[PDB]
Amino acid sequence: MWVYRLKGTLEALDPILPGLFDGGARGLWEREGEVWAFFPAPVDLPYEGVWEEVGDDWLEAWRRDLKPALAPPFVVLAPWHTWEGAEIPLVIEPGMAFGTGHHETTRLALKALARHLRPGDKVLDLGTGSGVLAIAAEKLGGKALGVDIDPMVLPQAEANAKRNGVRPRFLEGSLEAALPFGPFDLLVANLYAELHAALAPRYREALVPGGRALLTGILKDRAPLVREAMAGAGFRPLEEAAEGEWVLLAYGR
Amino acid sequence: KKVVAVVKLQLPAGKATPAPPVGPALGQHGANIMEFVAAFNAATANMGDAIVPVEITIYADRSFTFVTKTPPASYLIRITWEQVLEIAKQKMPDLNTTDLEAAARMIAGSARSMGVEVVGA
Ligand SMILES: Nc1ncnc2c1ncn2[C@@H]1O[C@H](CSCC[C@H](N)C(=O)O)[C@@H](O)[C@H]1O
Repeated sequence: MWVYRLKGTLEALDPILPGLFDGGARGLWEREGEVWAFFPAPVDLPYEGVWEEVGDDWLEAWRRDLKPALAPPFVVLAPWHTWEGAEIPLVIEPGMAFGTGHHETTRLALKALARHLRPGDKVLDLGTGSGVLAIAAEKLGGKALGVDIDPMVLPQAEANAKRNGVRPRFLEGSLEAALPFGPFDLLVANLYAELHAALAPRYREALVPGGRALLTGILKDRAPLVREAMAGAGFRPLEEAAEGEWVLLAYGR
Repeated sequence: KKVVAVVKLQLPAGKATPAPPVGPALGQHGANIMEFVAAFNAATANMGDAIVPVEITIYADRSFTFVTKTPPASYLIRITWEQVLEIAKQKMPDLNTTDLEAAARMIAGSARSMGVEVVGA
């Protein structure tokens, strides 16, 4: 390809943007102080910009450096990955919902499910995103419910579920919406420190006596907010796990 | 959902491909460019020939999200008398100065030199 490089932001260059297309551009990319317009070949423009030819896929460039995400006893695989090991495969294509498995919090949640989920448990996966944890819970023999306040991730979670041969409920909403489906034996919430702290008394309300709450999404420094709220709510602490800057705090109730 | 990047592209409806700009703009954060192509083309297989500003919000785990904005006055015309009082209410969720009538005159003035012709207020 060729690039026409123009100085300014899309909004500042607005007036002349249709001109660049008329000219034969395929796409505009706002970059630091410039708009890059992509063309097949140079074509001589009135717009005061400057041309660069650019290196020659991009398809086999993102794919190629994206690897199975190991979270024992699971591995999170994209559809084209292959795996020899004995890990339980969770097939999840990197798509438009968080929970592709390439984050610390997702992987700490997965490992924590293995340590806590007794066969038969009813599991509430609060903040389901790609549905990866609810799917993990069914793989472990638990009956799972994924809820998310964002309706856009739900068809995605259903589709990840279908590929992986399991069928957890998914519905729109939060804790409130989940309550008639419970109480639960296990709750796993990959969210963030403040949200948990606000939901603590209600995490209690959702769990049967004896159940566990596995909380993550929590930045290491923000952890006290959570240790505090959960202590307030009556929970008794279990292990903590960390990776990078994130913690998973487990609690029994 | 930790944000690593918010990419401002501008693209022809239905025409997104994995070639630049999409390839490198989302490729460099390791977002599935293919999902984006197919998703962006699906949500705009509609708008015919237009030019769609789209923000892509890429997250820490390589997943992303995308919002399309509404296209320019220009295409959004295709002369005309006053019905810009019918585009200038199909401009707002499409513009920036809820002066309802502060658009009309702008769009119109513009509308004209397009130039599709006048009969307005
Ligand atoms: N108050 C709330 N109730 C339910 N879901 C919420 C929520 N606030 C945020 N969410 C959802 O929570 C998700 C956190 S991303 C975590 C996704 C996935 N469970 C994983 O472990 O990788 C997002 O999809 C967001 O939509």
